[PDB]
Amino acid sequence: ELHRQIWQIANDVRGSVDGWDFKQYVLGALFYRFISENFSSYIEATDDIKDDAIKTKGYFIYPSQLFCNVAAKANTNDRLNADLNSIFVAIESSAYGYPSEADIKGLFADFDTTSNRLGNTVKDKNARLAAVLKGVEGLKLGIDLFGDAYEFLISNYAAEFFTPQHVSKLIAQLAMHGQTHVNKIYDPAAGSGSLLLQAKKQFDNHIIEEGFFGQEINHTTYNLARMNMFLHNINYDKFDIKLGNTLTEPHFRDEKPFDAIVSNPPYSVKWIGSDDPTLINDERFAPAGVLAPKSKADFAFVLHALNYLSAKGRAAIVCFPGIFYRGGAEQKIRQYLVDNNYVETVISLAPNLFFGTTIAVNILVLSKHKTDTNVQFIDASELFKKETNNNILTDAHIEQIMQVFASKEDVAHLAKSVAFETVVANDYNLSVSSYVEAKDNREIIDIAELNAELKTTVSKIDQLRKDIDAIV
Amino acid sequence: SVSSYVEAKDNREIIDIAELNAELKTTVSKIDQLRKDIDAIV
Amino acid sequence: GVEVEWLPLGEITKYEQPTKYLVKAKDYHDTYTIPVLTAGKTFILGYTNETHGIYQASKAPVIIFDDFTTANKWVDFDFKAKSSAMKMVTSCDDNKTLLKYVYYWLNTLPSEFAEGDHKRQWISNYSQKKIPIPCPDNPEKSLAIQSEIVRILDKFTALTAELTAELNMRKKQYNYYRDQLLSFKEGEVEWKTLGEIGKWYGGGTPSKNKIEFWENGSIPWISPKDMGRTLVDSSEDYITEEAVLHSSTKLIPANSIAIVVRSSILDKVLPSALIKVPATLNQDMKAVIPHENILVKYIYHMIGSRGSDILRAAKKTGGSVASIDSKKLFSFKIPVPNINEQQRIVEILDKFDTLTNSITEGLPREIELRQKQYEYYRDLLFSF
Amino acid sequence: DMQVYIANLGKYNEGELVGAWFTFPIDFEEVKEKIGLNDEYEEYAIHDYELPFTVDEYTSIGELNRLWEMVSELPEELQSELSALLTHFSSIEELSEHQEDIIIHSDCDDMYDVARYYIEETGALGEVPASLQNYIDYQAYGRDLDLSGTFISTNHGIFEIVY
Repeated sequence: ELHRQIWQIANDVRGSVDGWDFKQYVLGALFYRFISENFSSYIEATDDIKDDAIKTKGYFIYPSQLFCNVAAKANTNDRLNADLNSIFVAIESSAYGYPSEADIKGLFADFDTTSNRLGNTVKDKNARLAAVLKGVEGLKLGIDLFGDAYEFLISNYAAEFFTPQHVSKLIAQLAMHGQTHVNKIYDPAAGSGSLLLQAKKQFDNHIIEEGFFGQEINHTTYNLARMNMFLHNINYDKFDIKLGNTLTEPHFRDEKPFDAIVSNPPYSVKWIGSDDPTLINDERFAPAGVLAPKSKADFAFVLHALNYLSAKGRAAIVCFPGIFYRGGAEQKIRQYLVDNNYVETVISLAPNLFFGTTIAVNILVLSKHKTDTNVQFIDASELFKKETNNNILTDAHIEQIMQVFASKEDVAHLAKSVAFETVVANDYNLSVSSYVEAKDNREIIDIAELNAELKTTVSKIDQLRKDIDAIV
Repeated sequence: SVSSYVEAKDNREIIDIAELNAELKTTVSKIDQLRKDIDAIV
Repeated sequence: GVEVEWLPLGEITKYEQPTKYLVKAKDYHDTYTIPVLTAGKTFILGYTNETHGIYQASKAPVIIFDDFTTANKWVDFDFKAKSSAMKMVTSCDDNKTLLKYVYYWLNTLPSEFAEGDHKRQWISNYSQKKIPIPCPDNPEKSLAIQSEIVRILDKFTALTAELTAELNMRKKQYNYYRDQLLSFKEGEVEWKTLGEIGKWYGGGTPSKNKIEFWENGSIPWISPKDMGRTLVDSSEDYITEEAVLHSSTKLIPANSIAIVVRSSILDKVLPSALIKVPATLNQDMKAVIPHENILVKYIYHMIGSRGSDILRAAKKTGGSVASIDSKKLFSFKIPVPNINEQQRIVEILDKFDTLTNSITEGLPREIELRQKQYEYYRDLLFSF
Repeated sequence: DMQVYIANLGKYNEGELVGAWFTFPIDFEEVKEKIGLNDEYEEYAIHDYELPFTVDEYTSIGELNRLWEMVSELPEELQSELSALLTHFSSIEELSEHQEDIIIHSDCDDMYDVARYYIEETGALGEVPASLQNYIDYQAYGRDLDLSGTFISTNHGIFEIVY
């Protein structure tokens, strides 16, 4: 109802062009809006929405450490947005240098790659700034996901991974259990880490320890995902995200052997080996024996995931369901995963419950916290896989999924644990057990027989009188 | 252009073929029904 | 029925793939001979059998449709192609198998074999194991005692095929007979223009956010997906009796008829049902009550009878989901006789299509009961 | 086509460089009369090859004829695209396991054609109404098959490694 209003504003600001350049508008304006809320509220103690040279950067170096900027003492959202026909042109690419560089300290570069100083026209440009940032200046509350429009501007084509929040809630409540520990938290191959937002801004007063060292390919996606959490007070003083490819650069390799991680491995994650560098003889693919091929290198990531692992803290990943064990090219891989219980449990899901897949995935939960027994504790449905307007708090199931994941709850029409030797007795079910007993009816011979007999005997005289009436 | 839109794919057939097929398949059905009644072995 | 063993599936089976088919043609006209049999039904029409390597010659193999479905089963009856997904199944040992036996024996387990869900090939599943086989009565008396029941079940499958056949024959015959007879009526029957017989209605759309006016009550809310049936007194949806405060609908008596104006016509014949309770409906469709000059069954079947032409009457009125107007749905002269002449001929008409059509006292219902008893007796039988 | 420059380990620095090209089948005594000997037996210095695959620097000549017989065993369109097919696999007997499991598409040339083939002419869904005729997202269907199926884009067509 309020998000209906915010939703309609999100619809209408899309007129008349898409959020590739409106990325810059929304992020810069909402960023300095957050500054004029928070940073200026630090220096309210009642004076200025129209902020002026009252910052005292000698003493305002503390948010230049903590908010990692003195952004614009003289170049505010009020001190840049007034008129038509001024001097000069250039206010959106280069020379807001003192917040963009901001080397002292904890700088986290490529921080302000949206709008600094240039610049195309005189005040078509700067009056575009004036009028549009003034029409955005008054977009009031009507604050946790106050960039819901930004959660829809990144979802503009999404109405490939753009964080389905029900799946994200499922991973975060399935990060449970065995979680009040250190560190909190690691994420490899993150992307749009708002799954980390409902994983930690939900757990903010619960436990908050360490930075979220995601790693994605697309640099604009990287930067928007970095500032995305920071939009709604998730601190980026030191809690940050690294850039690169995750196998050529699995930094930090030293810090540390992690305990609790999550991820969504996407597609477009394949790579060619096998291996030409010394990743042929690395710490993770020499335990694999055979190595990740040119296309199905998704299976490298779990090999990466055990590389960053401890026994107590458990790790939730997902893969699209091209894993039964994928032949002898991956069997020993699977066998390595059932050399011990390196993999602990698996969970299936329902198609779609995503953005247009329409396939399920396979959740793989990995800890070296063994019983030992093979786990097939899966449930396809339900998992009411329609939309996000029914069963919105719980799915009536996240407590039930939580209980099955808790301790070995072996409920029919749902799969249960099998023997550790059963998966090597069988040819590595993933997952065929159990899929119990749908649509098996049985009726009475007399009831199905006499009723048919009666309705036929109706039909015979109907046929005869029809032939009577078939006469002209 | 509702005018004219003239009347494609209109077909009709003759009575006697249909009704003779009708009566012969009913006889086949009836002998199969009494045969099924024989097959009703409990 | 003593010496019965499970046997592996691909044991006696010569399973194979289709060979190099060049079936990628553009026209398959009936002057050509061999069926280009694909998934779904077992018949797209003829093709040239000469110099295309079509197999066609064992007079009883079977197949598996589909890749990713594994449920569509057909006996390769006479002389058939290898059209593009026909993964071929016959036997190695042709002394025991009698594979209409195993054509049945697939669907003896529909609970693990005949369920097509995702994009997965199932070579191990149909290849390996198992099937209860009366081996070691192999081959001699096993095929003999199973020949008894396979004669019975082939007559039951024949029953299914012929009842569908005579259903189609009866429907086609009677639909010819509807308008061969009962047309051109003389004389002289009044050429009453449409809708003038009684004040037909429009409907009215509620608010679905009115939770009181959407869940409770017992007025059957009628949708065009509730339509397509015949004589729907009450629909599936049970909208509120107080919903008439905020629905703008029309209250109907027990002798109303319904009509749609969206989403399926402009292409086909219009659905119609006899609505018989006080029920309500939106602007997606309309309703007719007649008035006193009539018979409401005669009005109903005057709609259904002239359906092939009252589709044409107000035909396009937009190429959208939006379809046939009210205008020339009000503006066509139909023969409407006097009240002494409706009841006899519409009684014969009602009598015939309540012989044929849905559901109880209906041939397809009978077909479905025989389908149920067929599958039940197959379960009953191969419990040896 | 498929010929090797193999001689000799005697004068290891490619001294006594003899023996130009050897098409298959290749014999010990044939190459031995081609080269003489290096006073002992240290020969078949693999240094150059016209082969459609990857061979090793010390592969014995019987193994070379074995590889060639496996090549000649395979159909020629697969012999043309051994380089692409061996990317998924690792050896040839491995390829000879699933040599029945290759779907060939000269007819289909991109993923769009694969989707249109498996939908339209295969009839994987049956009804194509004229109201629904355009309205089959071949692009997303090809994306989903690319997620599921192992596909290889080649010159002569598209090869689907189905299991």
